[PDB]
Amino acid sequence: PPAVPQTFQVAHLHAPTGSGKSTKVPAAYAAQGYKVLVLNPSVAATLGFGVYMSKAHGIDPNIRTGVRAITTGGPITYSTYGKFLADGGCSGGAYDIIICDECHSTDSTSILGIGTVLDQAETAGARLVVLATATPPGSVTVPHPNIEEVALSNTGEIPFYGKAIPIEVIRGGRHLIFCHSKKKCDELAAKLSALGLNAVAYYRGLDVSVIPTSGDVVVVATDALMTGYTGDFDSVIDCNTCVTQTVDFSLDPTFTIDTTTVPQDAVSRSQRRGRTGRGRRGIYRFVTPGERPSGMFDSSVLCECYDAGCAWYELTPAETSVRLRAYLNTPGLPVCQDHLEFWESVFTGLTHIDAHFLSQTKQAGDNFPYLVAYQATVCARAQAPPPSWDQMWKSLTRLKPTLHGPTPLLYRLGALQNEVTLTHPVTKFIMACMS
Amino acid sequence: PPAVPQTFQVAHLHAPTGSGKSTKVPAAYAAQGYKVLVLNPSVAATLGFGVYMSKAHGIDPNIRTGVRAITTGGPITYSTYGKFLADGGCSGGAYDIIICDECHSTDSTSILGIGTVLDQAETAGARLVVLATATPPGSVTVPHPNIEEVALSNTGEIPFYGKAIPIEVIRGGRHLIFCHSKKKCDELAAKLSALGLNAVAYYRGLDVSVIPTSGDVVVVATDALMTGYTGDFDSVIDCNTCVTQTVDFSLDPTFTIDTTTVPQDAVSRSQRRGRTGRGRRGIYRFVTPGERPSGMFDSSVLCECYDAGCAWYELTPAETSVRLRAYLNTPGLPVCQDHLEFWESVFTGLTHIDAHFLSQTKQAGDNFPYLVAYQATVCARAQAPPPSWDQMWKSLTRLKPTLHGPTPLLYRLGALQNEVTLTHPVTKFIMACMS
Repeated sequence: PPAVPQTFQVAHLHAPTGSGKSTKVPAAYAAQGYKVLVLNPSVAATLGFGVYMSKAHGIDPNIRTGVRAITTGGPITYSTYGKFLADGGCSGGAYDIIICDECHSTDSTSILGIGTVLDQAETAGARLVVLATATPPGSVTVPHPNIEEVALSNTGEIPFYGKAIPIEVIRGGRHLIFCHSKKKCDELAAKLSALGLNAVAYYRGLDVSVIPTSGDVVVVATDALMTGYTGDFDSVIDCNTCVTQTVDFSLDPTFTIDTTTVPQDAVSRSQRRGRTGRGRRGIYRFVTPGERPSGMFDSSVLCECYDAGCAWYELTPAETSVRLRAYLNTPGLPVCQDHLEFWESVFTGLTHIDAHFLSQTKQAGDNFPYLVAYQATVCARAQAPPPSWDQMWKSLTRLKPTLHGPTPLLYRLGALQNEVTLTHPVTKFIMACMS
Repeated sequence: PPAVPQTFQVAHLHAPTGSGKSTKVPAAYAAQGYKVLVLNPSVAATLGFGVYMSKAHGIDPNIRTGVRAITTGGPITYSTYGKFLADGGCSGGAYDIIICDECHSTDSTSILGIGTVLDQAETAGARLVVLATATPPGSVTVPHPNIEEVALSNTGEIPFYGKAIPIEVIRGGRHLIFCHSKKKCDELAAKLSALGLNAVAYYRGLDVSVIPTSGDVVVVATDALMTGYTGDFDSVIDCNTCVTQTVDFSLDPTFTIDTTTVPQDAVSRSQRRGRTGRGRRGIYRFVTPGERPSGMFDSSVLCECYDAGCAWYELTPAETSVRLRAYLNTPGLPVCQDHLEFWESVFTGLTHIDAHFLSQTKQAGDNFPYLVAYQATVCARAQAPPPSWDQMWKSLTRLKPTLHGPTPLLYRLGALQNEVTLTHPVTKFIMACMS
């Protein structure tokens, strides 16, 4: 375990999940006289750390999540990145060590949360910052000893993502097919069922009950099937793609943030293939050979950080920018395009949001409550209608009649159905930010 | 992979389960021109090998189990040890290589099946015999990176096998306690439930449904909980014992074969502890520190081999003895006391069994159909009653009224309730065999 410098250092730590990096390492530091803060992306994990420490080691840590903060007075504190951020980052002289667990995490809260530690830790009196992860950036899918990988060809009856699955390969036994969209699943399952196979689609919503615990079955699922479920699969056929939130600078008039099918990750190909080979030999068929390493993320994620600093943490775009610059400036972490100045300038021209609309979108929990609450604000002041009436724009429901005219489009979040103008003063500010 | 000698050799092979030792190794041998026979203890595994080979490699092996034998003409044949034995062992010039998979298996059929290959393989024209296993004899439980081991003390409220479980350690979260007997489970669960915990007993019979997939729960199970079930356990408390079939030369009048609680195995302690530490850090509490290595078996298992040669395979005790002597004479396999001459002599004096009683016990599928069918034979001829009326002695049901007198005890298989004599001519033959 990295030693505490006399001044301040940023160390990396790569160890398996559950091997002690988030419990026993911190317990040893404490035994040394240090006050330790361990940050993690999930509340279940965090809560889980507190259960282990006190029953295996007799240590009752302070546990801080967005629901409650539990303080016992222990020199170790487990917190969520979001709670950490909500708590305003580093508090002078509180900790000597700060372990940023799952530092490879590409969700906005982890990124901003880590950029924050990096930026504020030394000033706060911290002598050591640990970047702990079991999935280092740039990781690739490596060969698996219990699994045979066979490339799908164009030879097969069932067509599948440009390639084809020969029927004999799935008629008989328990197989799992990974489709990128719930509709694809519905389409393939009905196609296989039609052909004579026991085929069931699965995704977010249904219950695992839908999968027979035994008997030949051909599951056609999305990543909604937790890698923990798994029911004796002789093979796994992967489409090798997934849908992700992406930003497009489409100049229509500004940028677009939507969900798009993108080539899969080393972490995705490994997790999907990982459902075979347990207890016996498995088979993995794919459409394309691995290519994308882990640890890369979309600029739209940077947009999410500014939105979150604006909507939840009381940070001006410049403050967010410094926190994020510290992250982008620390090596060994996931990477993205350097779009800081751009997103900063944008959020900067988004003045005078309606705090009632903002308070509304936050509470609903959907993505980009700021950008959503801000398009609504612009819509109301112009008695214009929202881009559409998707539940995304429901903060503007109580006034649909009041609203008429084209929509004054600032940017495109998801799909638009109403007519639109691109002359609003703010649409132009952002257009001017574009590039 | 071991190379085929010009004459004949016995090689060992230690590789993980599913790593290719039972599929890809054989596929390479075949590609070399060899005819390969792969023997395995389970029909599911065997059938499983045939599914993999043909869908991953295009090889349709001959698959032989006790239900049916499927022949395609492939140079690879997967068979069960029992079917192999039923088939009469090695057939001259059939195979060049014979892989005895799961060679560490201590069930009678595996042992006799392997002793048979060893004894007959070279004569049959086989140039190589492979002893493949992923659990080599003498194996010990090694430290686990994701699991913390904490020894139970005498301090705790809940008493447990001479030691004690402190309640705080299991009140809250998901725990699993391994009890050695279904009644122990019933007793502890009711004890914990009484104390205020969500505690459910589990064993052979009930349905896993009885375990809540979520919520604090304290499962008190026996090894009936397949290591595949596992439902997010923060800890595992192991009693460190198990019940096993053992022979006792109790001289009352002869020997006794019963189920008895014996210190656990390295394979048992590893499998039980293995239910924590998945996806996170686990805790394992035990009553005693590991001690018994894998690969040792009871002499009663040798009795089972003679019984099986007598009841199923048409082998005289001397023939069984030579097959078993080959096994006991090959190093790198599980071990037992050298009790060959003893069990041979015994089964040797068991002449003229009633083939109707024998045919009856075989069909029922219980243990020692020969020894059971032989005590019955002795009982009927003496119009005496069976040791008891446990379903064990049901071949003698259709005549309970006809039967009266003390039971003429040859040996004790399980429990006896009827009165008994020890003067029968065969009881004495066996007494004379004793030592």
